Amino acid sequence: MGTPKPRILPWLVSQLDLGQLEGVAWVNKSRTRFRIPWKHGLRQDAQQEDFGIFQAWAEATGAYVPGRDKPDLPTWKRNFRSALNRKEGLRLAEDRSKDPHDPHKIYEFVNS
Amino acid sequence: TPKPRILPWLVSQLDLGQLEGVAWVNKSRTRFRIPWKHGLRQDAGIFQAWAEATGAYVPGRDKPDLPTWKRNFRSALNRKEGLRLAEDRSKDPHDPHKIYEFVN
Amino acid sequence: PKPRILPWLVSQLDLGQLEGVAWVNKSRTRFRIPWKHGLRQDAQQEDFGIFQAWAEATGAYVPGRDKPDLPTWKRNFRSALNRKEGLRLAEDRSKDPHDPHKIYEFV
Amino acid sequence: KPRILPWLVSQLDLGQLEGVAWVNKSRTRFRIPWKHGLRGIFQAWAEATGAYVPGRDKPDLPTWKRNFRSALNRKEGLRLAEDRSKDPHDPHKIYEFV
DNA sequence: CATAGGAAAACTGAAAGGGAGAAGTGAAAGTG
DNA sequence: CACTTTCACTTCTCCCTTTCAGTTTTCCTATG
Repeated sequence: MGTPKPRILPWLVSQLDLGQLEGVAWVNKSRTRFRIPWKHGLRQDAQQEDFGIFQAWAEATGAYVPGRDKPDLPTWKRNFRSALNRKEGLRLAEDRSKDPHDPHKIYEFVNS
Repeated sequence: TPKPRILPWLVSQLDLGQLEGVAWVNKSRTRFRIPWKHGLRQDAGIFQAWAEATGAYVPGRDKPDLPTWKRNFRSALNRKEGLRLAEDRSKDPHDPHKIYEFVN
Repeated sequence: PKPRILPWLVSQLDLGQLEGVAWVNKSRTRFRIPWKHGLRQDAQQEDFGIFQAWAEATGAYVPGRDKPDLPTWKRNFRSALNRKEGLRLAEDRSKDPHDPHKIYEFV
Repeated sequence: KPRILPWLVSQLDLGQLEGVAWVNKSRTRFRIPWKHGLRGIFQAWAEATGAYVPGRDKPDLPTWKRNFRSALNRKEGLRLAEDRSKDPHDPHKIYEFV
């Protein structure tokens, strides 16, 4: 099925409802707020799949093909943040990215 | 009954005021505005009504086609001596419209 | 009706009235266009020279009727060249610190 | 929002920051005092950008020094010409516009 | 212990930059 | 006539990405 580029919010809601990425989850019964893992790239404990969502999105649009392009976790993170930053209907609700243990951010759908 | 002519039909729809944003724009009623929102806009007239008046569109029978309604309306108006396009505000993000004037 | 952008361009290159808008070969088929990034702290009106000249040619921009919108000028100049048979972008140096420009060729 | 280098030439030409000076004639070389403060042009910068508002914020002179050294670090056409931050007497560093 | 200092590189918001491609246009052929 | 469609273009909206110009974090060693 000749897919059009998915749009970031519809796509991401998928990822939330389906729960297949570790630490990317709805955080409440009403499915209104959600968490995103958000570890800093200079951290020594950091890997690839630390930040799956950023990579996942770079791949959902065709921007990064594993093995064709050089991996660039900084660029993925910044594209994702950037895309969501433009979205009426969405806000950054809680920045816990400097946490030494479960660094993440919480976002919240806001009804128009 | 026969086909309406665009100019008297147009005048009649401006008079009746049943179409939102379609209105005389001065006191002497020789200038007027037509809503002119660009079709690629999510939030997306008289264009349709003229398609309905002329038999070019029947709801049910036809697939809607705002682009062709707008194009036909515009080209029909371009031809008319005695009517000029006075102002193009079709890009404005709040009330995209154009302003015509009956002249002679 | 709107001018076509490619004949207007040759005309503009020949007149040679815009800084860094030039033929860069003898046969006049290769030309350069300045392309500095708007966000650069040394940017102004004539950093968008052919872009404005083009918005004025098509009547989009009337200095005094309209407010400058250089991203839109640049947007529409680039869009008008965007997939044009007969022109290709030979070289993107819009990123150069020194003289950001792009090189285009007639094909 | 002020740009660091135009801003810095403007602090140097104005000469009203203790120990921050043109050290040259062609005005292309300059000093900035660099004491290991462990018991100001760095705060000047932090206030100029809104990073620090005295009263709203906890004073943080190491961060201010950090942000200021890191900004200058990124500018092409500025060079650290002499590091005398480890001189016992007048701890300072010398930069040079190139 | 404690904090301050460094360079390198990751990070950030705001705004410019980009591309795809549907829809926009006037002039003039076409339609009955 | 009296519009409607075709042709040969340009440009606009959607919907993100990337640059700009610093700013922070990391992971350390030095200093107090």
